[PDB]
Amino acid sequence: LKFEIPVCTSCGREITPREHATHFVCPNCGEAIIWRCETCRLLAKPYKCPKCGWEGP
Amino acid sequence: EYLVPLDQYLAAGVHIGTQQKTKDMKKFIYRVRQDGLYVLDVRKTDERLKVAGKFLARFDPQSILAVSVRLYGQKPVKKFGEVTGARAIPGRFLPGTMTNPAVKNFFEPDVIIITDPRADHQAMKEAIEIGIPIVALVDTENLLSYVDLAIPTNNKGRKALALIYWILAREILYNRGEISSREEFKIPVEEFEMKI
Amino acid sequence: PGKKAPNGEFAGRKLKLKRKKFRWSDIRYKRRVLRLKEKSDPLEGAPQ
Amino acid sequence: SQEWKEYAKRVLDEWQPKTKLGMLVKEGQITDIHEIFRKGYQIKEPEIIDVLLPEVNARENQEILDIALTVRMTDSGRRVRFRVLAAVGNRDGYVGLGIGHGREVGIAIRKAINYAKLNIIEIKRGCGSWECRCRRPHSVPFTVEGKEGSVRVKLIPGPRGLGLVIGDVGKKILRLAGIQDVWSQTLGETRTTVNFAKAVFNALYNTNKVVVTPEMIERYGIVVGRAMP
Amino acid sequence: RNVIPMPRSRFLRVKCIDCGNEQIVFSHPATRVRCNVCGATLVEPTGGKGIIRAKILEVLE
Amino acid sequence: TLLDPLANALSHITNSERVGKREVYIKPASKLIGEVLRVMQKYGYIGEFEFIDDGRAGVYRVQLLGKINKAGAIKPRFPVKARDYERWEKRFLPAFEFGILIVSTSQGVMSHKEAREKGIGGRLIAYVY
Amino acid sequence: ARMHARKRGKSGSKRPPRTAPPIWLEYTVEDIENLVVKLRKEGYSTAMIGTILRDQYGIPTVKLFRDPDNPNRKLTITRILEKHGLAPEIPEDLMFLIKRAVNLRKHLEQHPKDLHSMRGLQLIESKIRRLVKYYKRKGKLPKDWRYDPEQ
Amino acid sequence: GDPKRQRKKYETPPHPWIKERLDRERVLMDKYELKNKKELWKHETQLKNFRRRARRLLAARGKQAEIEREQLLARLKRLGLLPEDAVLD
RNA sequence: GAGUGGUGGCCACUAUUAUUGGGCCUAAAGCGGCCGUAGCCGGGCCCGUAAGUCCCUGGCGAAAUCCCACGGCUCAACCGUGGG
RNA sequence: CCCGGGUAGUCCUGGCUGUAAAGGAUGCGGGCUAGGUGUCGGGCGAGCUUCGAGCUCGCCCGGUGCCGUAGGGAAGCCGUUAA
Ligand SMILES: [Mg+2]
Ligand SMILES: [Mg+2]
Ligand SMILES: [Mg+2]
Ligand SMILES: [Mg+2]
Ligand SMILES: [Mg+2]
Ligand SMILES: [Mg+2]
Ligand SMILES: [Mg+2]
Ligand SMILES: [Mg+2]
Ligand SMILES: [Mg+2]
Ligand SMILES: [Mg+2]
Ligand SMILES: [Mg+2]
Ligand SMILES: [Mg+2]
Ligand SMILES: [Mg+2]
Ligand SMILES: [Mg+2]
Ligand SMILES: [Mg+2]
Ligand SMILES: [Mg+2]
Ligand SMILES: [Zn+2]
Ligand SMILES: [Zn+2]
Ligand SMILES: [Zn+2]
Ligand SMILES: [Zn+2]
Repeated sequence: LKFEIPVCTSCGREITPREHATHFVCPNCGEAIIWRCETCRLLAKPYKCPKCGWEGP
Repeated sequence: EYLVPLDQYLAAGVHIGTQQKTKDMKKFIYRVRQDGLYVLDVRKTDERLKVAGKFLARFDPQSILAVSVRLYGQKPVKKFGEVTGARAIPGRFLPGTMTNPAVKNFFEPDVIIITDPRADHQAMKEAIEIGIPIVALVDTENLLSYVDLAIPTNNKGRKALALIYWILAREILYNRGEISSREEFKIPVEEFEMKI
Repeated sequence: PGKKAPNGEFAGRKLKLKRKKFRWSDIRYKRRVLRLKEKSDPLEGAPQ
Repeated sequence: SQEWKEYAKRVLDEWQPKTKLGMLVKEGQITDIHEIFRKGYQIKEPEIIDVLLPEVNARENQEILDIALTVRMTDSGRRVRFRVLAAVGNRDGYVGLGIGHGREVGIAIRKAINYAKLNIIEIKRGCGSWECRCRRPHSVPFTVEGKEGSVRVKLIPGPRGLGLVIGDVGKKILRLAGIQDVWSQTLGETRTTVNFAKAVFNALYNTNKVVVTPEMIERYGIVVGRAMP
Repeated sequence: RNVIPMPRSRFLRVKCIDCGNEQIVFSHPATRVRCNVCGATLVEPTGGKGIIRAKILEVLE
Repeated sequence: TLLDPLANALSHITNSERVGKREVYIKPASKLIGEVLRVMQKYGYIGEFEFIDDGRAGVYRVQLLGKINKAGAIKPRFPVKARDYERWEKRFLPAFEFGILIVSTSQGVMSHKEAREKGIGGRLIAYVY
Repeated sequence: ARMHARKRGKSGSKRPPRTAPPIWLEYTVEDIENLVVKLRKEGYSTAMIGTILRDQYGIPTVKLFRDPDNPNRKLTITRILEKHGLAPEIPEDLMFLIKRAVNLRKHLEQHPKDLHSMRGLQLIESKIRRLVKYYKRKGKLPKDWRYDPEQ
Repeated sequence: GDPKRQRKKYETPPHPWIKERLDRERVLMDKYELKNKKELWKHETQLKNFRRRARRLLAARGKQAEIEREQLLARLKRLGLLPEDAVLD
């Protein structure tokens, strides 16, 4: 079996091997994992939790 | 309802902004006064403080880093690190602290707290390179670039910084279960602020 | 300088004219067509 | 392969990690090479690659791309310095490129090999040529481009058994990554070896920036990292 | 949002002070607006919005 | 002055998708742009789109999903025969079935795959991949 | 941009999208036609009649009523004037440009050294020639009609 | 125009002095006991032609293409170069 | 390798002629500035036509030369029968 | 080259000549692609006022500067006044 590639929560694109991305548990509920790619972090794009709906950087 | 009464917020000067604004900060701006000075919304600050208190309680206590170059913020971060057990670096941030393993005080945290993105630019720049979440206190002048969780407040006043760090420490202690109620935290706010 | 011109579908004549016009700036092409070497060669095009 | 297993075992026991990722590798919480990518970690200890990809120390998996000597002028004469450009790979899915400086050639070679390990990346391979549709990872899955300095490089999929239709620097770099057939086009000054190598490296890296659908993975036989028979 | 252009001017229903007549006038006139009955001046033109010398009854849609 | 409404729409889309916009507005609308948008949506490159009526030629509102590498118009609109699609694919596309060419035929606007299935030619007007 | 000065002014009208006349408008089609004829007989330009109708009578553009005789098209001021025989013989903008050119020429007779004003005359005559070509193409002017300043 | 001129049936290397190619060809020449390089090159050209026919027919369609495809396969397996159940790839 | 070198010519090298596919701030290169004739490029909707354009099908574009399979000279070069 | 004098010319009227590092060393029209901060003209809103065609703040359009994100470039650098 192969492995899965992480996907940005905001834009839905894949994470390249050596970019300045980040990931962390949801601040509000702590049940889901948020991924942010370098471009989304640079431009301050908002993100939304898939479980509780809390949103925003 | 609120962590503290709004009168205390207004007395500490949390809502006072600066003469300049930024496009991405307008989600927090309440209004602009006749002298060209911008005002922050305090309810947003309370909600973000509650969320940040919930978020920071899940990390290992000694893997948290708080920094403050500004003079008025050095005492609050020191007291905050003393109370919660997190590491604190007041004053100049030595370059290479997080990227140079040969430095004597090399250290890699899991999450960082930035008092002011403009003043603490070196620490933020090094934090970007190691891929950790960033929590910052932002004023009407700052940009939200590379900020993963934002807390809108005045980050230049003395009483404002003291109150913010006092509230955050109490929230972390309450969320991780070391105090059974909000009232048990018997430490005066005046103990966090720089004197004279 | 804008986009290279002409690009129109019915602009073939002008495009061909332009290419022919600027080909004379190539020194190799000019000497071959005008036969400049044959005019001054003491050997008259022979190899020996 | 048998030599490198025991080599990695020997390296692992006597190594004292200094960073967080090194600690994760030492304690056995990370056991595969693919788990250190795509999450923003910083890589500062060469022993990580030695433990996870031991075969990059084989003599056939290393290449000295170029050696040059450069001069600094002083009132007491000329000070000479060596610049070495080198590359490493596992001939399956991972490749790294590095530059080292030194007062003598051996030091520069050692440092250049050391920096190549820290710049290691993983790529995607497949078959996307119009006249060869075999679903086997012997070429690039689609056309890609890279650039550095004045050099522009475009890589085009090729049929199986064609060979590497590219300059020698590109030949070595592509061979170290596990690619057998390709077509190419270039612009600019290819005689500047450093820029040529960097452009080829960037073109290889840009295979991860092309959006794809699940059907395409089946259609072109796209493989990420090791082929894994 | 603002894709459809929407005017900033309005039509107004006003009453003449002298005659008592009611009219409908434009809020950004380019001429002098006078009552259709008595001829008294109702709106004075300016660079932008006009000056109203009558009594405003209603701002029409 | 304005010369080609279709080229502006595609250039606008590809400019917007590179900075992570979630929706765009195409200012001069036309039937041809609607057909191109329908074809693009059929293959999953865009989301839903709608027509907004002003007193002028109308506007299109389009939702983006971040699934486009590049989109452009083809000028001039070369005629192409029913068995000559491969060289244009090599000219515009990166792999042997990567993306679509958009063709206007006497049976409507369609991708070149459907046109090749029907065995007809037409005029090339755009490429998306 | 501007035809000659290459500036990028944007000022203009912003007409909302609507089809039917508003509810609060009470004039009928015949009243509007009578008003237009009266204003024309007072000696106003076509552009001025609409301005007066908008400002004083509270009538937004008359292009909100269908033509009673031709249902396929909407109503305009020029069509209303044509229905009564009061329409201009020469299109109005051409007439205005010609009138501006005549006045400027007699200024340049007493000021032969005013070279900066002469370029304005040249630009005006360029506009006039563009317009006369367009109107000849559409049949609004006789084919033999010519512009001669010496007239 | 010009009448037909008979052409060589083999191709020479693009560069005469490449170390890797020289080593590989020397190994082959020693193993199979050929007289000169051109003989070897002759066989190489044969191989290339086969491949160039396979590449052209993969990207083709129609009635003549199928005939030529089956003819190529039959010829190749008549020489003993392919098994009886091989495909174009 | 029974061949192997010298001199001249054409193509490639060359994206140093650029439709595919080049350039013009500081390296070769934006007319000192503007107006305008031919040419080229030209906004949105509805109806008609069928010149361009696409598809199907009749009559043509000699043979030799090119590609493929099979057959005859020992195999080949060469030649014949078919398909392009 | 510095100092004391000095003809043509520099000035006006009517013509001719058509040249400059005539340089933003950057041809012109259209669509699109983060922000921040000065200044000139017009318009809108709010607050002051000695009631001034006055003062301060905010927003829209058009000019004129600086710092800068993505992208571009051999680099210097350019960056919604695009290179
Ligand atoms: Mg010295
Ligand atoms: Mg570069
Ligand atoms: Mg002959
Ligand atoms: Mg040469
Ligand atoms: Mg060149
Ligand atoms: Mg010029
Ligand atoms: Mg010039
Ligand atoms: Mg049109
Ligand atoms: Mg026809
Ligand atoms: Mg024949
Ligand atoms: Mg025989
Ligand atoms: Mg035979
Ligand atoms: Mg024969
Ligand atoms: Mg000058
Ligand atoms: Mg401006
Ligand atoms: Mg800049
Ligand atoms: Zn993203
Ligand atoms: Zn949540
Ligand atoms: Zn293949
Ligand atoms: Zn009255």
